[PDB]
Amino acid sequence: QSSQVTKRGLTDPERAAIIAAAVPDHALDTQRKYHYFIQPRWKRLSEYEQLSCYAQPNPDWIAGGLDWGDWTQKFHGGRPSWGNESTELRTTDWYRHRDPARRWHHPYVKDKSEEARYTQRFLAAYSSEGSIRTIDPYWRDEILNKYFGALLYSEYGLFNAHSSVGRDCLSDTIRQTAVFAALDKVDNAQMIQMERLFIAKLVPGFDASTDVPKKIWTTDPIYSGARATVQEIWQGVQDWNEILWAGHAVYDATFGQFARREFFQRLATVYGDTLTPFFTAQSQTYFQTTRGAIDDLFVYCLANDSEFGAHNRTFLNAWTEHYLASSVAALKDFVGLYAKVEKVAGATDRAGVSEALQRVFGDWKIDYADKIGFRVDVDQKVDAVLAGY
Amino acid sequence: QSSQVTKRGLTDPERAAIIAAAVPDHALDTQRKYHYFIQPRWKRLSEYEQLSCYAQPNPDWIAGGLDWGDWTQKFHGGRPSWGNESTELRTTDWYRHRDPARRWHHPYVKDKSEEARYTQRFLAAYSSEGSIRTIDPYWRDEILNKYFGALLYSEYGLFNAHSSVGRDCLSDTIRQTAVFAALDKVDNAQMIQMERLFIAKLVPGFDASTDVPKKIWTTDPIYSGARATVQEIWQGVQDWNEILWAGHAVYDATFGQFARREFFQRLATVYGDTLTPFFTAQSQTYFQTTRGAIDDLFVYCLANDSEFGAHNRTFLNAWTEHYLASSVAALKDFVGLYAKVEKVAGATDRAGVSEALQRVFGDWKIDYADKIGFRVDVDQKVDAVLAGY
Amino acid sequence: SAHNAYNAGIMQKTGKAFADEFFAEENQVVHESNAVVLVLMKSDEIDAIIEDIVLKGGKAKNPSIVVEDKAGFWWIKADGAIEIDAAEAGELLGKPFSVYDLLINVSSTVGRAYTLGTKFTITSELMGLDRALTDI
Amino acid sequence: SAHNAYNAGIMQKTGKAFADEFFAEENQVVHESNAVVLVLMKSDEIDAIIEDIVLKGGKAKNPSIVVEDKAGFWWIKADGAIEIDAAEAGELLGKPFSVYDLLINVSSTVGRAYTLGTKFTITSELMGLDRALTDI
Amino acid sequence: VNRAPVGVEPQEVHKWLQSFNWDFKENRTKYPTKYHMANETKEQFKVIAKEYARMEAAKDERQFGTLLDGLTRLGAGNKVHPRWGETMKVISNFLEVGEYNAIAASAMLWDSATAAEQKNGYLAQVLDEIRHTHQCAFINHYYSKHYHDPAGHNDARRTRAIGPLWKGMKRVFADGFISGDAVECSVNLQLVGEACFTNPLIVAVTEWASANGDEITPTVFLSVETDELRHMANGYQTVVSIANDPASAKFLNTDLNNAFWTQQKYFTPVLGYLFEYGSKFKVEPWVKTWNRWVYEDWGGIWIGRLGKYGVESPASLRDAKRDAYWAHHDLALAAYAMWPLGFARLALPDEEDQAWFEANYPGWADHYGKIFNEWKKLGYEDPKSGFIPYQWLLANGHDVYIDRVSQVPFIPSLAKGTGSLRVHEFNGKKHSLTDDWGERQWLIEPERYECHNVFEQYEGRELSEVIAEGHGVRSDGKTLIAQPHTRGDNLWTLEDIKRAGCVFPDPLAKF
Amino acid sequence: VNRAPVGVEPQEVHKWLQSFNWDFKENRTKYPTKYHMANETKEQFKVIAKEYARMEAAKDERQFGTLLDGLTR
Amino acid sequence: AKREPIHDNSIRTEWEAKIAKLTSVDQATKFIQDFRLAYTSPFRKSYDIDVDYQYIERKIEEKLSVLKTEKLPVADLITKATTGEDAAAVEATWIAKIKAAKSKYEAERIHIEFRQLYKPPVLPVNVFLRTDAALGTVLMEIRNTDYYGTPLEGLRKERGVKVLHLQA
Ligand SMILES: [Fe+2]
Ligand SMILES: [Fe+2]
Repeated sequence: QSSQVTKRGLTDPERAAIIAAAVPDHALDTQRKYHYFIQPRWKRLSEYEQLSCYAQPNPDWIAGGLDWGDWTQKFHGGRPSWGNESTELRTTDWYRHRDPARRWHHPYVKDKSEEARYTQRFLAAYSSEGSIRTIDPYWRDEILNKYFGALLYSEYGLFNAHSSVGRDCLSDTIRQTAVFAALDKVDNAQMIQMERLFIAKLVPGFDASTDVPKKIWTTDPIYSGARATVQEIWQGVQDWNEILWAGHAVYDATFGQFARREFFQRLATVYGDTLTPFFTAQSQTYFQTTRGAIDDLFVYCLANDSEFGAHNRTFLNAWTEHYLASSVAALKDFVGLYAKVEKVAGATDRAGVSEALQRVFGDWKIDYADKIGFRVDVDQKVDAVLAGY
Repeated sequence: QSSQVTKRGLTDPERAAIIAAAVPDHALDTQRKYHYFIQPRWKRLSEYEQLSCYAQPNPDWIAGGLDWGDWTQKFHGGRPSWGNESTELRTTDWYRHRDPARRWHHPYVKDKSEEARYTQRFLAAYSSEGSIRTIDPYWRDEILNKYFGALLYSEYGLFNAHSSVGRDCLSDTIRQTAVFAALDKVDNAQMIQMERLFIAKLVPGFDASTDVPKKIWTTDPIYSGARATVQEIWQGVQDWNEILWAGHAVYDATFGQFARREFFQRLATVYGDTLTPFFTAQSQTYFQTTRGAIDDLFVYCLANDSEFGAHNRTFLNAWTEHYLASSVAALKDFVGLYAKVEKVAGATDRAGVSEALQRVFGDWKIDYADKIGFRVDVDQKVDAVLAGY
Repeated sequence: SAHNAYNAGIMQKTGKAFADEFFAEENQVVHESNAVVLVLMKSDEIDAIIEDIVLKGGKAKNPSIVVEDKAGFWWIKADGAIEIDAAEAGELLGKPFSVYDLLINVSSTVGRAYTLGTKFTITSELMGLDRALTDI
Repeated sequence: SAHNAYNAGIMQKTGKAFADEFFAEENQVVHESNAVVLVLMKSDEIDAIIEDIVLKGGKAKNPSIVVEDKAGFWWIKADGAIEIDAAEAGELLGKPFSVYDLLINVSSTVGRAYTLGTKFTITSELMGLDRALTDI
Repeated sequence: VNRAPVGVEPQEVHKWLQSFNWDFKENRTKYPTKYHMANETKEQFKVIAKEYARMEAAKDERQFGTLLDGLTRLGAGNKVHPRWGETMKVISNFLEVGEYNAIAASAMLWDSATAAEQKNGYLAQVLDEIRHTHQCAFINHYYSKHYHDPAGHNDARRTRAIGPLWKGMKRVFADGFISGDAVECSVNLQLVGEACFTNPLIVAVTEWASANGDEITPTVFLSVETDELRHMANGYQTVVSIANDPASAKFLNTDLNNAFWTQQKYFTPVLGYLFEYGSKFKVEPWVKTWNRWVYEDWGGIWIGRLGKYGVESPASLRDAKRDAYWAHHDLALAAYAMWPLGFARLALPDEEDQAWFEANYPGWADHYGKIFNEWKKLGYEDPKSGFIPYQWLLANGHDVYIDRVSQVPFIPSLAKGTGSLRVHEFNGKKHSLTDDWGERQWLIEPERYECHNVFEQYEGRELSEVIAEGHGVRSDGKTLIAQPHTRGDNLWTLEDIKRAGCVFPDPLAKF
Repeated sequence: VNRAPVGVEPQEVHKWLQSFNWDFKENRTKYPTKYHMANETKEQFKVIAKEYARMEAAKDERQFGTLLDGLTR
Repeated sequence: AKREPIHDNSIRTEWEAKIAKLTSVDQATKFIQDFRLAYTSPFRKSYDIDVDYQYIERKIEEKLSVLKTEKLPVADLITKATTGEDAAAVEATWIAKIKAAKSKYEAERIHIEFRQLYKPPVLPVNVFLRTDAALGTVLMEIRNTDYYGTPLEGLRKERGVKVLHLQA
């Protein structure tokens, strides 16, 4: 070949001998813990913290940064590469957030790869089982195909809300939490479309095209409030803390949990749907993993920052009242769907829908509202959405 | 240290130089395909076939073997290490079986490890979701805890039936199929007990001990025929082909499929059980993977062996009539369970149970019976089990 | 042929002879090239693909291909395009092998590269401008 | 101390001196030993456990421990028992580490070895005969 | 029902991605841009979330197997030539910031695109750059555990802040990725940064690593670039998506030439310096590596082929070629002269290094080699010499200036590379600029370029106090991380530095 | 209901293994032997099927990484 | 000059003393606008605290933001600048000014001054970022038109630098 075949210093006898003579017989320092100076959240430093913390090169005028001086190149007009103007919230140290699941990139894709491959094995077996035969065909073709299909656009919109978050946020552990949350949302949307494409291979004449779902998401009054909220969270604001709080802690925790768990997953287990719970098992696992990290960032840290907690709760309570109102409206439009399903006692009658709403709002009060000092009357919100039943 | 620190031939300059001088400048043969002489089942040799085939050192007096002579050491009395006396079936080549999923050890544990880790993530999220709250507590404490719990003993008994199969069978690909099938059965039993232990952490006073399930399996008439069949397949015979055929292709394909899919999985999706379908998703995936391999061994190969197919179908039809009778009896005892559940139209009424039986026996006729020339009247078997409704 | 060698043309010169041509006036603007460069990370799967796909059937249908050994990776340069069918690689390796598995050890592309079906293509064509991208 | 070295006792002799003791009459029956031998496969996780667990806290509580470098593996011999807590190893490594993860690179045991909780124990005791095995 | 076994393959889902977006009045990027990305753009790699994870996890398992099992058992971590093990402190941590900032840049492009498929291409890149951040960190993490000098491998996220080379890295691979028109950032990041410069920085470097005993870096870096090639497709897709925009004809070649000069200004001298001076065994002259990868292959296959669509050969190319021949030797003078401010140990070129430099860069011995050999005689390596070459430069009129735009140092009295000093006063502040392309950038856009340089921050302070305050010491608190030799004895301490009495001047005070 | 995150660890399942067997007259080995293995014997390694696979797959990934990636290169 | 240490010095300490004495939203708004006009951008009045002004500015922002949440009604936090003006009105005003600009030198000065006067916490974050983005789009279009047209000698005169040295 035209170029030299390079000899390896590890195995070539001549180069290995030269390298051995140059390596000292002793270590030149004894501190072998990578970025030993990171303050650990837990008993000892974790690999997650070692590989993540202080990758972002913030100067000392962004709270917590170790560097100094102005950025080397800014936007036309002077917008800094990163800056305090990106959010209303304040803190003594932006690096303080920890994902309780301690996900750096490798455990995250390791876990999702398990779900990727197992899903395909499950579908091949489900097709061989002929288990589709017991699914109520009205639930299948009317509610599942059309209205579950339309929910993918709520997940997709929440996914896209993170684009500006991924650019604007101010530390490395926060950036990882946000991007992993974003991929899980777009994963949810693709998984819903995967279920529909799967049913299309088993049931002839089942139309898995997105045309009807997109039409319903954009023009069916059942999704009118949901779409309005998602369009506002995504494209109406750029405060990156507002987007994460509004998207995950208010909208997805109320409307999103009701739609995924209380309607589609729960009622699948009254109309004999053995396929849909396999997919909602994933979206609900993704919701709980994301919540752990959202909780740490906002509830554990920012709402209790030694200097700015009360300051921060002021904005969080304001955001919450505005977006909870949008989400209550969204649920009021959505519960109209119950008019299209078979009345089952304790499930799709007024008492069952009221108990489901009491679960979503009662959980939300314990998980989020009580912890930031937000005062909410669960009963009053349940009554407000039942108005649309 | 007391002993020499051995220098590595790969990296020590002196040893690497000596090794380099002794290695020829050219290959001494060009055939680099490992066990190139194996006849491929598919377009080209697979790694599965390369690593598996002819590991068993059979002589030429066991059909297909490449070796010669008597074994070096036999049982007291003269029983050969492996021999033709182990089964009634005959073939021109015992090495002809291929698992259509091409599982050697690594893909098998790779896949089950994905299911292992995802299960624990799903349980942690399910507990956080509070999704137990919507499960009918009678289904939970009476049918689930007691009668699903007792089914673990059917799976455990089928697992143990493979011990003599694992010792006695006559080729490597067959041995791998049988042992993987066995671990999946004991996995099923441990997974059922895992579900019960899980519910015990969420519902105080839920007793996850095996005492009641074991009592019901051993003495409740609902399981009397099932237990009798499993005890016979496991400990009543030693023909290793009879055990695999009776266990997987007759008993588990009829009683087992009805119990797992048509009763516990299907009715979980009418009584609001969102947890059990996660576990039956695994057992049913394991059943379909095992069936692919059982089908190849018995339906594709042995029932059509160029010299012994009709000979083999004679034994397979005899086995089938005897064990199908035991399985029909087992289902007749089992359908008594329907007297203990809420009557739901098309599910637990006489019409729904009859349609479920028509699925299990109709599938079985297509998957197995038609392919070995076994003549069965589906309607007559459905009527026979309905007798116990 | 040898116009695609790593050390082609100016690269063979040393010392002042190299400098003179490196600073020649005609070499102060880019020169459009119809080549593509493909870098493959060394591994068991890749070394088999190199010897039994790229250097046999590949070079038979594109004689311009040059493969050079750069210790940790294979450096490949050809006129026009290089194509690798993951389905053919799977048959060669005896194990499942999608186009996404092939990408485990495809390390660099100087050219327009894309995936369609089981096939990985790196081409000098301006995909999306001169020729549209398609679905399955 | 040095009675647990790989080359202890007869192993130091060579030639005829070795033969004479190898064939001595008292060495034609086994001699009961209170030792255990543990073999650890070399890896990133194991090398940290060796230096920061076995050779610090371990040898502090059992001074009989001898560790020898056998190129691909660590050879360990001690009086009585050796114990490794997977939970302590996880804290050292900064990543999840169960007793089953520790076993990824535990390669051999001459002794009675068992798992209980997060702990791996290799002991000269006759477990199941002199001392019963337990559950969590 | 049909009971044949079926699944759903990734490309079956991907075909429906484009229809996931929907129209509303507010559906527009939030970031300032002169361009409008066409809504019908398609992506070259059909990747969905589940398949993304399956593909990346398989790469990881093989990489971590090699590292944690095989290479650790072989003791590979301490079989690296000391010059190269030191160089990897800089390469992997400096590259880390490029990986990190590329997360944010790709998210800004995901925001800027309107086609769901183009958003998806950028989104996959967002996730890849997180992967690469942790991969670069893992290299230094592994070296910290297994190599004979963990200092600097173990704390560069704070010790990099001491020295001047880090400022220039922040311009090309941090601020340049995220601060500006989304499209100007895209060309800095993807079409130049990734399609052009990550080939020498990430691929070609692995041969240098292997030559010097390092099999850790090839294991990781070659996996890093498997993702990067999908990023090269992202940048090309950017061009496709604005190709029918009339703004492209007005603006693209201006943003492209600015981005090309920006990237080459730092990487052309810095990579050549790290490759040739940070190695013992050399693979080939840096200027040949640059010729092959940058000028001929990138220039011909990417830029040359885009001429059909209005892309011009960059106006600054002729200046870039002069840098490729001489500027890394220029930088070496500054890097060796200011060694105490770094976080790696350096070695002067030895007799056989010098013969190699002169043979491949005739004239090197009479300019650079003569200086290096004088410094050696003055006691460059010896802590009891009281000698630090930065004062030697000042005492002989060879002042060092920092380019206000690029942050690259410049020694006009010695440089053979491209450039010339311009000193302007504006509104009571003096500024040093070093080339025609950067001066225009600063004159037209002064509020983009206000970066404090090391002389402005450290003016009048003594060297050892700056190093102590920055934690540029080993765990004994006294011995410097940086050293002017790679030997195991006679390491410099804070007091050896203080004995030289080096105080930072204001280089522009004389003007 | 309590909504703390919980799973079920391998040794929690293993503790119930001994009770999976049950008594019937035919429950005896099929193979000739002079000995009778006591019914109360316990095992030193508490392994269940799912954890068996997780543990062995992790060994495999590292081994095949070393072989197919590093040592081949 | 002899610089003090980087992160902890007498300049930063003295300014933190001044900042602590702000007690009202109106007083803090004037303080921060004056500070930003005096010490930020290339058109600042003084480079005296060049290496410290960015940290000091952070501390003024922190004081103003807390005073806002302590003393203003919630709706004001969302819709009004701390100058008392309507946030939406500020946005419309400054976009109109830059779209009426005739040179790059007039446009550049409008954008820089908008940031000096209304950078958060003066203006609400969402309104500010949106306005800053619109202004930057205009500034870039003008500046990047015929970017290489004027030779360096011309641009030096247009910018207004005192050339202190040109290497020959
Ligand atoms: Fe990257
Ligand atoms: Fe990249």
